[PDB]
Amino acid sequence: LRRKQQLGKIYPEEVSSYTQINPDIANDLNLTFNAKLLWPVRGMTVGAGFFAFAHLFNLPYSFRLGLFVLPTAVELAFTWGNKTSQFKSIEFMDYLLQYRVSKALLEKNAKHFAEKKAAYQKEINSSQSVQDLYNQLITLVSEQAPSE
Amino acid sequence: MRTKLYNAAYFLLNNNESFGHSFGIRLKIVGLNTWIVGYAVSRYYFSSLRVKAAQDERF
Ligand SMILES: CCCCCCCCCCCCCCCCCC(=O)OC[C@H](COP(=O)([O-])OCC(O)COP(=O)([O-])OC[C@@H](COC(=O)CCCCCCCCCCCCCCCCC)OC(=O)CCCCCCCCCCCCCCCCC)OC(=O)CCCCCCCCCCCCCCCCC
Ligand SMILES: COC1=C(OC)C(=O)C(C/C=C(\C)CC/C=C(\C)CC/C=C(\C)CC/C=C(\C)CC/C=C(\C)CC/C=C(\C)CC/C=C(\C)CCC=C(C)C)=C(C)C1=O
Ligand SMILES: CCCCCCCCCCCCCCCCCC(=O)OC[C@H](COP(=O)(O)OCCN)OC(=O)CCCCCCCCCCCCCCCCC
Repeated sequence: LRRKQQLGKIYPEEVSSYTQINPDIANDLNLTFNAKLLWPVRGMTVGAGFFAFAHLFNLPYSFRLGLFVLPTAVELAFTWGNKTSQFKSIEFMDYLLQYRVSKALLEKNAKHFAEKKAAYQKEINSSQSVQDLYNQLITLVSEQAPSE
Repeated sequence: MRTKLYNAAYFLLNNNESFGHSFGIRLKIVGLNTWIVGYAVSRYYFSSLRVKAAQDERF
């Protein structure tokens, strides 16, 4: 609750962004927050399959209604709860908060860096970050540069 | 073969004190156990619920 309050609201773009490290982020973020109503579609499909089986083999309707409920019950039991999804949601929300803070810093100083950015794009043809390039440069200096 | 049928006794017997006295005890015990099990299931169910989400939120 505390982390979600700080974030406020989550948009699908950020979820798809974090999909890189957790492909099941949507499947986990649905089981933590009351976003949308979840129907046990897999359970209902298995129930319909059992219904077709019973219809073929002429079972009483009580049996097929019970065999429709049962897979649905299993799906619901395996869906709800699942507090591990809450841990994964916490991790995603931490990532999202850091990303949003950095994005706000980007927007705040965008005008200040316009000129430097224009100068930089014309000299470096790489899109890699400045931090990574500078760490690589520091390692290159530490290795090849003569101590003298 | 036409299957035979019967008239369930409890549908046509005048209510008696013995039925009441015994089924009262049986229902007392049934209620106790059902209440305990249902309380356990209720705690489990409510704790299984998700956390409240924002307004008009996807994922
Ligand atoms: C025929 C049709 C009938 C239709 C009925 C429809 C009913 C719809 C119900 C909807 C849900 C209601 C939930 C109420 C929750 C109450 C607790 C609460 O507020 O918790 C907050 C709850 C968090 O819960 P929690 O704190 O974690 O734990 C709650 C626990 O209950 C633990 O909390 P606690 O520790 O405070 O517990 C208090 C303590 C209290 O216990 C006691 O001390 C017992 C005291 C009993 C006193 C009774 C006195 C009666 C007097 C009798 C006198 C007779 C005299 C006769 C005289 C004769 C002449 C001599 O324990 C209990 O309350 C016992 C509960 C266990 C029940 C056991 C039995 C279960 C099986 C039987 C069920 C009934 C079957 C009826 C069949 C009828 C057939 C005809 O969160 C909320 O804020 C939720 C609020 C509630 C809304 C939830 C909505 C969920 C929606 C889900 C989607 C599907 C909905 C479908 C709806 C369908 C409608 C048709
Ligand atoms: C013990 O041995 C025995 C047997 O076993 C071998 C038997 O089989 C039998 C015979 C067995 C049978 C006939 C079994 C077949 C018949 C059956 C099961 C029919 C009975 C069915 C049931 C008991 C289940 C249905 C009943 C319920 C779910 C109960 C529900 C009760 C509810 C909702 C409570 C209603 C009351 C209220 C809400 C109270 C309202 C008033 C107030 C709150 C007061 C106001 C309060 C304030 C604060 C202002 C006997 C007699 C026996 O003795
Ligand atoms: C006395 C003998 C019998 C005793 C039985 C005892 C059973 C014990 C069971 C133990 C396991 C308990 C598991 C509990 C899972 C509960 C899931 C559930 O429905 O939760 C409610 C959920 C919404 O909850 P949530 O997203 O958290 O939102 C509120 C947050 N504040 O709701 C939803 O998201 C709604 C969608 C999911 C539920 C779908 C249900 C489909 C049911 C299909 C029935 C088909 C058969 C119909 C038969 C009649 C036909 C005429």
